[PDB]
Amino acid sequence: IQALEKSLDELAPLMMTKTFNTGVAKASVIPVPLNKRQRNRIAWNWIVQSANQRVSSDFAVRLGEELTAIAKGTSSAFEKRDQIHKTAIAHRAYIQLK
Amino acid sequence: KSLHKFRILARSRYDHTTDIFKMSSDKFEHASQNARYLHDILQRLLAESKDLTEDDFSDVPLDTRHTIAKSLRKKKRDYEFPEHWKRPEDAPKKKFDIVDQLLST
Amino acid sequence: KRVTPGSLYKNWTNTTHTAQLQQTAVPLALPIFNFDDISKTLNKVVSYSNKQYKSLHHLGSFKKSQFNELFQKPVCLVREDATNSFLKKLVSHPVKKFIITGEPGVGKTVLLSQAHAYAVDSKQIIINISYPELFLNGRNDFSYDDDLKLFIQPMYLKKLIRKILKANDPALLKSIELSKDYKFSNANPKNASVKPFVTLNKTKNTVLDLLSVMTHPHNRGKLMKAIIDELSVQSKVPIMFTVDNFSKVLTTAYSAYRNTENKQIYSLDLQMGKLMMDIISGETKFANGESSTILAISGVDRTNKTLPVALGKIPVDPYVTRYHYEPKFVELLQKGNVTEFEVPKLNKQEVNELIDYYKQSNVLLDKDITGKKWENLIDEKYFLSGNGNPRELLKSLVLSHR
Amino acid sequence: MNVPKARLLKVAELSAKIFDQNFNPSGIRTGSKILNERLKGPSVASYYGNPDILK
Amino acid sequence: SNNIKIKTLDEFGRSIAVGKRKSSTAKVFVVRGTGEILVNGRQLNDYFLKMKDRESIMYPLQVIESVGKYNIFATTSGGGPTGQAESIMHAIAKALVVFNPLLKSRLHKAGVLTRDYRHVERKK
Amino acid sequence: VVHILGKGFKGKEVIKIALASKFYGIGKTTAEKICSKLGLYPWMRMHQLSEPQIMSIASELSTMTIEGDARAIVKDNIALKRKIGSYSGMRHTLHLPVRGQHTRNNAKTARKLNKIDRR
Amino acid sequence: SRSVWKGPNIVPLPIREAMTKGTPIRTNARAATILPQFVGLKFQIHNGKEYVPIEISEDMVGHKLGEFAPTRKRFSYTQ
Amino acid sequence: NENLDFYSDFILRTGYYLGIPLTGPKPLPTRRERWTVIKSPFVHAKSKENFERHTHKRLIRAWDTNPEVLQMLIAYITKHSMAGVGMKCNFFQRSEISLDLGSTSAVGQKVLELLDSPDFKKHLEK
RNA sequence: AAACUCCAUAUAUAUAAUUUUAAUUAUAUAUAAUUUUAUAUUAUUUAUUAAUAUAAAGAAAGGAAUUAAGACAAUCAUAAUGAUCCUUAUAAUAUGGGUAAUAGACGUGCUAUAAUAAAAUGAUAAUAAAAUUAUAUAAAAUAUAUUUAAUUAUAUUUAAUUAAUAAUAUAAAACAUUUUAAUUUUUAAUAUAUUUUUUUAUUAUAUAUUAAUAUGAAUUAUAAUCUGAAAUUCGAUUAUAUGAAA
Ligand SMILES: Nc1ncnc2c1ncn2[C@@H]1O[C@H](COP(=O)(O)OP(=O)(O)OP(=O)(O)O)[C@@H](O)[C@H]1O
Ligand SMILES: [K+]
Ligand SMILES: [K+]
Ligand SMILES: [K+]
Ligand SMILES: [K+]
Ligand SMILES: [K+]
Ligand SMILES: [K+]
Ligand SMILES: [K+]
Ligand SMILES: [K+]
Ligand SMILES: [Mg+2]
Ligand SMILES: [Mg+2]
Ligand SMILES: [Mg+2]
Ligand SMILES: [Mg+2]
Ligand SMILES: [Mg+2]
Ligand SMILES: [Mg+2]
Ligand SMILES: [Mg+2]
Ligand SMILES: [Mg+2]
Ligand SMILES: [Mg+2]
Ligand SMILES: [Mg+2]
Ligand SMILES: [Mg+2]
Repeated sequence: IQALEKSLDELAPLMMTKTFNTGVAKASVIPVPLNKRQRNRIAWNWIVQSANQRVSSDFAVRLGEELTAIAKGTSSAFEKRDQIHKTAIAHRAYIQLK
Repeated sequence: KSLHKFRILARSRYDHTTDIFKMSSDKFEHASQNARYLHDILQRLLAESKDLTEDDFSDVPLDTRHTIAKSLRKKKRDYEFPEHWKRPEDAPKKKFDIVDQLLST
Repeated sequence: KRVTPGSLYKNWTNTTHTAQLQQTAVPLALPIFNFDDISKTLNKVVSYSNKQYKSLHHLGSFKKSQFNELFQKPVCLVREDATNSFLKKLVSHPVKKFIITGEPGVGKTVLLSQAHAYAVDSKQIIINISYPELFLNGRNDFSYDDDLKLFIQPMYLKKLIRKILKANDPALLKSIELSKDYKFSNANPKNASVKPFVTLNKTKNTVLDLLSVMTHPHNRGKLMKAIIDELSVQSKVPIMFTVDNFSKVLTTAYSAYRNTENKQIYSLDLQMGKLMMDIISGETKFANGESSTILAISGVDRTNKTLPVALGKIPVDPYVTRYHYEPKFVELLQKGNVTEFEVPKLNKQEVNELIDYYKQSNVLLDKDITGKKWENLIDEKYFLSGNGNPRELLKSLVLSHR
Repeated sequence: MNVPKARLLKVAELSAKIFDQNFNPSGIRTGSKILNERLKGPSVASYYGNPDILK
Repeated sequence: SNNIKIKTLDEFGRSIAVGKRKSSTAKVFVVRGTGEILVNGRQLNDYFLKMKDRESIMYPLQVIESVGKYNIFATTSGGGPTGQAESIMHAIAKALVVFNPLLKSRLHKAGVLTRDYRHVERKK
Repeated sequence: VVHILGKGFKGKEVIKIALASKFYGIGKTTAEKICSKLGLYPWMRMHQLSEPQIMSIASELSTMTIEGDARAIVKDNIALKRKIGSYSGMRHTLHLPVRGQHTRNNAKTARKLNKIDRR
Repeated sequence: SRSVWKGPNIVPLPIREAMTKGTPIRTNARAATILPQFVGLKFQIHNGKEYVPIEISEDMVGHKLGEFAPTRKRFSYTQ
Repeated sequence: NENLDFYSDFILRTGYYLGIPLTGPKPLPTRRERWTVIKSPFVHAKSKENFERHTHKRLIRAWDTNPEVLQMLIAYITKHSMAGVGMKCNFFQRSEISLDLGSTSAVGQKVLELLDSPDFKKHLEK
């Protein structure tokens, strides 16, 4: 359980850029903060997608293997997190702050 | 022996659990007619049960399958509080009330 | 291929059983199981001896879904009300025919494994039928033997005979000299084309030689009848015949096999069924007076009126359909004077001992060790396990992440 | 189930006789159901009410 | 005047309370004991197969840290496993207040003394 | 690959299931009787069969109405309907449902398989 | 499909005259079951509008008269 | 329920003076009948009016009374019954096993007549 | 309008000789909340304040119905009134047919396209609610399909109950075990093991194949059954065989 919570806290992105249809002109890509429940959903879906690429017929076995690899450092979903954080760093000025 | 033959011949009309033999008839148009009909059948069943000269049906065991089917359709709450769990020493003890003790004299 | 040499490809129950996940377990030093010194191990968690582990693995005493992979090797709590009580009756009772009962997961298989451990220590020959479903499900070959008038199952018999040879001490088997001469057809791929038959002369060859005879599948039923007869006539070594999941036999009167008329074959028309019920009923008498027959039921099998009636727990109801009451099995069980030993549930002190061992094995979650008082944990786990069920106790500790 | 069928048939026949029931051991279709179905004519023919009303 | 009479243990030291959840009902008998529980005369692991249902029943006793101090004889009818398990949970909490009325506030704060009102609603 | 009467079977295939899958006119119940008659145990697979046993299956299969013979019986019963001029025969000729199904919608399979020379 | 144990759906028809005179039997009893006696006789079977002339063969016994007098015209679209 | 309860109370008063031990009125489970009437829209708007009918039930039991007195009770309460109340009475009479003097269908008759008519006798001839 | 009122929920009293038993219930009456209080913080119209959090008390958390106008729609095959037209026919009855036709198109459903999911089995019988039964609900048993039996379908027979009583009716999923094509991830033969319902080694275990299997169940052949006077156009069910699209 502690391993699961640590993996979810390291894999989930802190922020995510969202397109807001503000104005008749082009929508704005503004970074938005994420709560812990929203962060866990993003990380869990990544884990499930990674798990379903494994060979076992049983979802529990594939999920177990995926969670073990993430607890040992190896995961392909850390790239997804880095790409979500790169976009947000680029659009840091687009934030409103009021 | 005659009681066993009576219960065998009643078939689904006998409930071993309750020991009740119940038969109803509404074949005729008047209740009096139907009452006699059931009475006559009772005498016939008793006469056959008390005539053990040819067959007594002692080898044949009582069949309760009809009663079992009925029991499965009613909920059975057959569990009671364990006796070794009772703690009579924890029950509230009546207190002494002088007023009630004095109002009785 | 999609499957690599080390990929976990099976389902969860088979992966836990077969994936060798105990390798990472921490080695603990526990006392060893010895009934002759039970006073020093009573109410304590013990491991088996090296001689006992080898025999019990070949007998199939340890099964899947027993959380054995949590520990370096399977362990057992020596209990006073279950282990010590049963083993004392086994040493004292004159009949020595028992059937182990109890609620699902109460520890009936573990008790049988402790009886196998006792037999290994006490120089006995153990014949175990771990999974009777293997000879009743119709998933191995069958053939009719005219001389035996029974349906023999060569594939199953080959596995069973090897288990009797690899699980029992060779010295004990060699001590039993043969009482009759036997001739079988030779299937040894070395001299089969040179020697048509292999002869086993009496007083010269032993039951160890008989258990190593390589014969053709059609003559393997006659080899199983010789082995049993030789072990039932000798009086030197006690024979412990055991059958786990015996409830499957009682509730599956007709196997999946069909004869040439597309009629399902009665289980007593199979040699395995006939042999099993001959030892239980008393037809096959063993000369040695310490020979026993320990049967155990399993909660994975359906229940019906057969076993309760055979044990005297309920009256005989003649109008029960044969699918829920087999009068022939009741007669056989009552002819053998089989007695019931119900495995009791664990008490709170026994739960404390098991949870104290689990803490030392590092199998307990951090929510049950940090911020929780030891007495609270024992009370909670005794309540969540149904007041003693060993299997529900383990699940509440290692398989309840809510 | 162990009770011989002959014995159970003797009980059925005698029981049927006492209770004035039709004993058809063979199972041939006899039409007895038709002879026992209740007559629904009176109820059906009163659907629209009593015709002898004051007018 | 008021309509409330102080609740007290019966002649055998048992606290009797009723609980309801969905369509299920539960009548529990709580007495001082060693943590033995019976549901409709059957073992807890037999009647309730889901460990989450078992944990729901134990929660009120876990709040007052008295899991090993009482014997519970629970009788339940109606609804399904979840309704019955939580109806037993509600009834144990209401029966525990007689043994120590000072713990009612802690039971209320944990949420075990509140009758769950949710039931199947005919679509409107 | 095991070949019985021309049909090819993968080694792992269960005999009772394979026979009812590749042979026209043989279903689950019929396949089990053939295996029971030949002494094949319920879950025996094709690769286990010997050549004497493969010939025994072909013998028992050749004493049954299967493949062309069975298909001819269906084609001849359908032809008889057309010959007598029955309503059902016309439906078979028109490639329309023959069992009372509505045709305002659906009826695609009947328009695909219903024919006097039914496969 | 009428249960075989009930027997054929026998209807009142003038078969004697058609067997001694050879006259066609005009009928609206489309449910009638073609009995083995009918073989060889000529029937005029109503289809809702007209009476279709049909002679009974031995391959028609067991069927019903209505089966040989179609009641609808073949469909066609104004392509 | 209103007339049902009022009339039930009157029965208890009548029985008392007649010397009949009576218990009740015991309330039995109310039966609910329901009917839904789709209205003209049937557009999934307020397009289904609901209706219901409740049958209220009460059981009054009589004990240790002679048949004649029991009939007087039923006669009196029948004479002074209330609107919209129905009454079913089950009488239980304990009797001896053997009594003195005790306590063909239309279809069958017509079948015999039909099987004797010439349209049937003309075939039964063997 | 709202209040009010009813329902639900909690509680109290009454009723039941607790075998019409579910008293863990039934249904009459009454009570309860449109909750209440202290404290800190942030705002305020700063006071006897809102938004907040904290603490305390409480079972308390959800619904229902509800005015009159105004503007507009529907034939109502869901009731009328008049006018208008038919009056040997545009009225009435019977037999049969049609409303079920089939190129294309559209709406709404059902079953599927496999492994977080399908199939078997689970008898001292895991666990419901709401209804129905005098123009009836049909138990158990026996017989046949059909095999030891069970299961499913029908027949034979018609127990009890016109009902808090008996019947429809042992709820199902759940849960456990077993099985499951694609998948050489399998199976088998030997040997091997301190994984034995299993491991390992060596041999064979087909190719075909972007693909339809032990998925799927359309279509169709034959036989039998159910309701009815009658099942042809044009009904339902079962068995054997067929096994499409996806
Ligand atoms: N004495 C014991 N010491 C340690 N563990 C035990 C003991 N008895 C039982 N267990 C554990 O309890 C669980 C169930 O044990 P076991 O398989 O023997 O039960 P069972 O009653 O035979 O089960 P089933 O009814 O499924 O056949 C296993 O995890 C087992 O290790
Ligand atoms: K086929
Ligand atoms: K049509
Ligand atoms: K359509
Ligand atoms: K009661
Ligand atoms: K029509
Ligand atoms: K599936
Ligand atoms: K039910
Ligand atoms: K038809
Ligand atoms: Mg009757
Ligand atoms: Mg039944
Ligand atoms: Mg009932
Ligand atoms: Mg076991
Ligand atoms: Mg229409
Ligand atoms: Mg039940
Ligand atoms: Mg029946
Ligand atoms: Mg069940
Ligand atoms: Mg199921
Ligand atoms: Mg395709
Ligand atoms: Mg299929």
